Amino acid sequence: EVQLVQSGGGLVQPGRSLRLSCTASGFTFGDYAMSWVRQAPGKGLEWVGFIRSKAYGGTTEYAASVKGRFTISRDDSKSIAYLQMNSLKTEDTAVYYCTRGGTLFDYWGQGTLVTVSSASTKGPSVFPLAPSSAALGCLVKDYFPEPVTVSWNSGALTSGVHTFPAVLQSSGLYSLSSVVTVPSTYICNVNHKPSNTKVDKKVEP
Amino acid sequence: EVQLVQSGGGLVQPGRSLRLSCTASGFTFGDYAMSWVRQAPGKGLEWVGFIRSKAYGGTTEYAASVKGRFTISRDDSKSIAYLQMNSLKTEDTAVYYCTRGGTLFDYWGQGTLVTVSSASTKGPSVFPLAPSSAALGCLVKDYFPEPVTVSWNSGALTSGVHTFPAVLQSSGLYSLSSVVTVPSTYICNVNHKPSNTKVDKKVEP
Amino acid sequence: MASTDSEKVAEYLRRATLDLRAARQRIRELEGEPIAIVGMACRLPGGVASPEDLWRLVAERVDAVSEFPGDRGWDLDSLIDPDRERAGTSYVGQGGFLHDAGEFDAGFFGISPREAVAMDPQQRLLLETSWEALENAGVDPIALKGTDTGVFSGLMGQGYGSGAVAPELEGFVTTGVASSVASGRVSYVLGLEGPAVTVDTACSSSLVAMHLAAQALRQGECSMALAGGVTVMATPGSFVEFSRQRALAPDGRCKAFAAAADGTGWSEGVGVVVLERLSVARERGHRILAVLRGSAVNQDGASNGLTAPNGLSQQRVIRRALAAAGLAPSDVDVVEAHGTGTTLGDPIEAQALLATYGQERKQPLWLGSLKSNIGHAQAAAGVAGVIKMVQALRHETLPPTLHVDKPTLEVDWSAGAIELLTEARAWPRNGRPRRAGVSSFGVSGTNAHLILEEAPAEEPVAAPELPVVPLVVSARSTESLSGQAERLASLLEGDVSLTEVAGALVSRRAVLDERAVVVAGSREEAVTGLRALNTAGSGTPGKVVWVFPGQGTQWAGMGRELLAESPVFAERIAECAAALAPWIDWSLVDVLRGEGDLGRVDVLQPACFAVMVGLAAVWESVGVRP
Amino acid sequence: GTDTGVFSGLMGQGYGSGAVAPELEGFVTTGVASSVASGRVSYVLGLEGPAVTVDTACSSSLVAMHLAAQALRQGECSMALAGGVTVMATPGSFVE
Amino acid sequence: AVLRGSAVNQDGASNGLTAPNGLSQQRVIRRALAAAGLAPSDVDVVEA
Amino acid sequence: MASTDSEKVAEYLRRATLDLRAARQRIRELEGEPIAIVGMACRLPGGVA
Amino acid sequence: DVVMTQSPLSLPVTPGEPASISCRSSQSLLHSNGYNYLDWYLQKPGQSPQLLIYLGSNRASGVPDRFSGSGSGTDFTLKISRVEAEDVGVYYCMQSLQTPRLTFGPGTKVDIKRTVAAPSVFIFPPSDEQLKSGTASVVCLLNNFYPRGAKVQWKVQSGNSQESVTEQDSKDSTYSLSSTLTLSKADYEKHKACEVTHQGLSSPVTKSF
Amino acid sequence: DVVMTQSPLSLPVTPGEPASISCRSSQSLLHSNGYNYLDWYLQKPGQSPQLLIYLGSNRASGVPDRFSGSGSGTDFTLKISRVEAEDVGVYYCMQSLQTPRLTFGPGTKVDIKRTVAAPSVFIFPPSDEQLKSGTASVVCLLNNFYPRGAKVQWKVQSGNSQESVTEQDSKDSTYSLSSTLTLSKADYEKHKACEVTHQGLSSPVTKSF
Repeated sequence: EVQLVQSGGGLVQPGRSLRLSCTASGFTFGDYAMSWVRQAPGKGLEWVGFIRSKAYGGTTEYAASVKGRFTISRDDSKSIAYLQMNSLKTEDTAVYYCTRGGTLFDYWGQGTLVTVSSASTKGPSVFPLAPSSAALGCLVKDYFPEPVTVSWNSGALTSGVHTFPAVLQSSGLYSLSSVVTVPSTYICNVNHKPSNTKVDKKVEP
Repeated sequence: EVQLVQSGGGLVQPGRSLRLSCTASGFTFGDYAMSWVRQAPGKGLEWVGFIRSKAYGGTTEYAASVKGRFTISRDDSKSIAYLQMNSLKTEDTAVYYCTRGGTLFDYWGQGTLVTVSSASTKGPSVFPLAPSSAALGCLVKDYFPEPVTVSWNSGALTSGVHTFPAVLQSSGLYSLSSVVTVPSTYICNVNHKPSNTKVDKKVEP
Repeated sequence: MASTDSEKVAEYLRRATLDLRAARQRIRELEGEPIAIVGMACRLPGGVASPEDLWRLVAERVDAVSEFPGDRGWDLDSLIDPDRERAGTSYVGQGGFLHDAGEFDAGFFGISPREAVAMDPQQRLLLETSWEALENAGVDPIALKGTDTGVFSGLMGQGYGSGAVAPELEGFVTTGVASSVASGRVSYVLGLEGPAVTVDTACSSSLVAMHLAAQALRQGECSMALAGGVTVMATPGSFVEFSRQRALAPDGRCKAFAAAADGTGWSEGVGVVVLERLSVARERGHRILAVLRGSAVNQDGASNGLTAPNGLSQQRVIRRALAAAGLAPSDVDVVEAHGTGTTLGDPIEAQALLATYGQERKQPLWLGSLKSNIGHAQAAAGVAGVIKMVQALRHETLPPTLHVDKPTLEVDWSAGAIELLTEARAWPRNGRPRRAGVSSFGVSGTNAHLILEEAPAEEPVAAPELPVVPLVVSARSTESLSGQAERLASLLEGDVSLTEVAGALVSRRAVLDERAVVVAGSREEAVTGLRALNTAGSGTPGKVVWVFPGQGTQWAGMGRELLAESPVFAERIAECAAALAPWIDWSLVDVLRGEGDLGRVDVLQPACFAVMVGLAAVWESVGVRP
Repeated sequence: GTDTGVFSGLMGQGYGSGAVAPELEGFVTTGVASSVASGRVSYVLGLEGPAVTVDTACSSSLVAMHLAAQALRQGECSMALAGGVTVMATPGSFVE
Repeated sequence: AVLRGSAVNQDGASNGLTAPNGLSQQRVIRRALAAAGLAPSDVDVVEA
Repeated sequence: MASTDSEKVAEYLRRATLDLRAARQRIRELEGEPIAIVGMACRLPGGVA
Repeated sequence: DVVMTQSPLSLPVTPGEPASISCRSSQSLLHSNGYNYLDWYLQKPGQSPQLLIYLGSNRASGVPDRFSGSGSGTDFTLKISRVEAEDVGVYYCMQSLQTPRLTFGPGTKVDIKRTVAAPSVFIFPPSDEQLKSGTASVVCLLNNFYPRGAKVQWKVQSGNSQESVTEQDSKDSTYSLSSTLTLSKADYEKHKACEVTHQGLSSPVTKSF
Repeated sequence: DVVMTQSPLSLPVTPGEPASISCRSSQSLLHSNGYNYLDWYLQKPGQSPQLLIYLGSNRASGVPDRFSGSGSGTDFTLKISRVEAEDVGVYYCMQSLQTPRLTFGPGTKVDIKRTVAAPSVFIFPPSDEQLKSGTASVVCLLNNFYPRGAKVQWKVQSGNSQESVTEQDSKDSTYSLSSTLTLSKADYEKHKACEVTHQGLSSPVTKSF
């Protein structure tokens, strides 16, 4: 049955290299071509590269914007496709997919998230934003890297919660503003596993 | 529904010319390549030539043994293909078929019969064929052209009837024989359309 | 800008073939997918209460023709008459009967006895057999509620309770005599939501129902389906009516295809089977008893009478069934003939079988008839026969046929490679598949034919025996609990794996109110405890409180056994010791293993705390919470 | 001689269920049998397609038609007849 | 005229033995409409 | 030899789509074909015949 | 000579009804051999992309049969007979005549049809602990506004703001926004309002600090 | 350089049982793209040829599903699960790696299978009224024999003999052969014995006037 698995992700610092691997099974890998595509967070999709099959020369083609830095290799004996990330920048943080076929993108993998950021780990800072008038929230900031679990009343408070997704800022650290709308007992629990920091705060007049 | 019709065949005196036409309906004739295939009587089937489509320039190819006399053309105004028979001889006597597709002959027409001869109509010569002791019958020789209708006892006698298929002679006449096998009122009625000849024959020891 | 196509056309249009060949496969799978049988249940005259009982009865060539029942209220003396032509009499006194027809469990289904009295026996038998068949398949009936499974049943009216009705019993007479209620009651008590149809097609009803069920499974209407038939006589009117026709043998025994056949004999019974699509059965992890390949059904048509048969119709239906199943006439090895035992039907059936099956055969085929052992079961006949064939596939043995001396001389037995079956034969696996055919022709004219095939081969999985295992049994009443315990004790007296039966009992069975558990380490101790079991409790749950005691419950070497057999307790103890490691100068695990001193109280109090925490954790593991 | 099918929906009503005159015997069973309702039609007309009688209370006829349609898709028959019939013989339905 | 689709199902567990359930009727209507391959806004008359 | 392979591939694998689309139409019509009514008869109370 | 293809940006859809999406082009994609070069791709939220239709009017396996495609020349159309809940996502009409393909384009969004609603604009004062940190991150929130397209601008600003939008509610089907203007507290102390525009707003409502 | 293909010359078979016919090549037909170039064509007696299998494996529409094909490299096989009476005819296996194709090859003919039968050798005297004209046609009739391949010779002689073989008989499935030897009257009366060799007959048979 046609299947393929991606691996080789993680978090890397700018400057050095990395590799991504894709292992295929269930079909004759020596015939189809393989391509790599990338999706930026909160954006669309754009083609990265592809490699032709043996019967057509086994050449390669890479995107013009990032040409001259990436290399794609194939192992027909083990049926594995390798992509060599070289000299990564902050813009390369995205989710990468491997796809069978050169022109017709037939089958897609499960994807792999790669994050490039020179910032180091840091515990989260929770500032409770108090109402000045039917909503209340806890602005968490300066936690690195993702993710952070924020809950209201340790899950007791469920309805009216609008957990706005975290957004990267110009400072390079992550921040989010989780609030709950309740008209007219209020604790927010913040857990950051990378920093192993657990902090509970309150929002009261 | 893909329909092919053929026309332009018949009997032609040696040394003359002829035209054969094939009309297509139910599909886009302007996107295919036509081919011509002939089959000698009582033999195998041979390739004649083919013509491409407008997309690839509409070039034509012919066999070596039939080069210099035959031309194939197509008319996309009403989707009709023409073949120009030239210098028809006795050896070129064969049934002709027009096929759709260059290499994949996925549809074949009903075919047309082409006869080349230098003889005229002539009544059959019917003779008895008496046994010496179980079989017997009547022999019909030297009739032209096809066909001849031989019946036994005006259709009364049917069991054991063996009307052997006719074969063209070296002089341009057809010879055949009917043999019924009844051990120990045996009328062989022979009729010829092209000469309007009626012959009645009886056989006895 | 038109030359960049050579590679792209190939890449594009490889996918065309690869994708659109799957549709061609799917049309074939939707037209002719095989059906799997995952459970059967039945009861027949002669004390049969399970398919194993039927196989045991058949294997030892024992008939079950008995005397007339006396508890149904019939008038035996006036009805029975050796004289053939006295008005309102029958010249036979034998047959097959279910002497336990009236027995029923009203309390189990939440039905008052007054309702049960007015209920027709067929409804009760169908309910009991359906529950038994569902239990056999290893599917929990309670969890089956709310799905889209369907039921198909074959029965005919019998005029039960046609006399005067007292007002006390009045109230459920109309709902207990109707025919649609036969499936309605099952769909009600089980809470199903699939189609429910009852079909009456004379003596060939049951198979027809099965046929219909198969079609539904192919259409996607339902995922599960169960089909069956039932027949029990309430009045002897049929006996008298067919006695006036001189169609019943005086002995009451149906000598199928024998040279001395002179009549037939009526019987009763009920059978139910559960059907599944093969792929779904593989996905859900059930076990396959047999595979139904194809079937066909047609009508006798214009014949020499309303009841007379026709050979050409039977030949046509056989050819249609073989074509639908996608097989050849030389592939089957045994056919279960109708074998009614009449002086006319048997020669025609034999001639038809000679015409269709007895051609170009490299090896002669065999035939038999269960009716020689039991009789004519009417609407429940064919299903019964099917069950027999299934057992023949599982035990790899051809059953013999009874009451045969010489083949009937009305037919030419040399016209084909077909011969009777008078002795048991071996039917082992030999690489090539084994297949069987089942036939049934009704009085009205309809005919049916079914093709059965052996289940696909599977490999076994070895398992290690656990040291100590529990055995839990639940039921709805105390007497039912006692019966369950006795049956389990009887089963365990054989050579079976304790772990196997424990896992099957805990996974492939429902849960009810009355409960009883035992703990076992060996088969003998298990059966001894099960027989000695006399205590059970139908308590009502409340609220749970976890009382934590004080002190005085300590001894060195507490958890050395628990750390050696319980993984969760061991991991919790190790994690607690690692947590407490920095501020201690010992090893708590070794302390509880038997390498600790009670004098060190700084080890004593944390030991009690840790054992209490681990005991709470293992309680959480089993699924109970405070 | 063709392969047209019949499907009909009906329920028993106990016509002539009481005592029977002696000269009328030998005909009550085929007279009141449910399967005979379609079997007799198929035998008189000489058809050879499947003959089925169903009973699902007040929604029988529609159900029958549905079955026929499914059979028509499976190629088991060329044409089919479907319908229903009710004739009360006793007032038992009214009193109940 | 022509047929478009059909659907048959059982009421199942209801208030009583003969009591009906609206949800089963909704399900059978939806199944028949899906089998026909249409939308509820296409039909314009029904016999209850 | 094999230089004119584009035409061969195109005309070879056009037939695959052309016929297997008909196969797809066949399965659709097998599972969803309409059924026509050609004749009716009824007898209902009120003199209806 | 690069062909450009455009489609309607967003089209709300009610379940149980057919839906249609058009795709035009700046140049006819028909080739000499007689094949249109177009593909349709579907991307479900939190899922990998998927192939729907290739060569104009061919449907791949696995895809439910309710999808279909048609068209020729420069215009093509995807049609679905009945829409279910699972058909929410993004749709892309991508050509293949010219290679390589740099990007998949903006695509088209699909959501559940709902009535127009207005937000209750709120603005919250910064926490004094954040003042101790030494920054001025002022937040204003909008709750339960439909449809998309709300815009927020700052006037006590560009290059010093960031916004967050939640995903469509399973039941309410509305949207909420949280706009934060980021600056240094030193700038805040010198000068002591997020203008909001939406089609659900009759008038532009602005809340000051 | 010119590839060549071969197959069994004939394969008699009765209905009810499956049959298989192989086709072997002199070279590997597999291409770099991963395809075989094999086609199968059937010609019924007196009808235009039709296509059954292309590319080796997949089957064209309209053809009954009982046909199947498989194989790869240099060996391919066609299988029929249920041989039927109407399946008689001529089968051709073709390659398409080298173009153009000149001939279809000898092919393989299929006929119904029955018991071996010896022809009834008969010789008849020519009619008198035919002799008066100046002609004489002598026939060595072979009746009710199976299978084909019955060889005949004239002794008393070739160069003026034409052989006609009837089609397979409807009922007994046998054949009849007529070798008509034509001569002038003078030559016929110049001499005052048709040898038959067929697998149906056990020994050579000579029959003279």
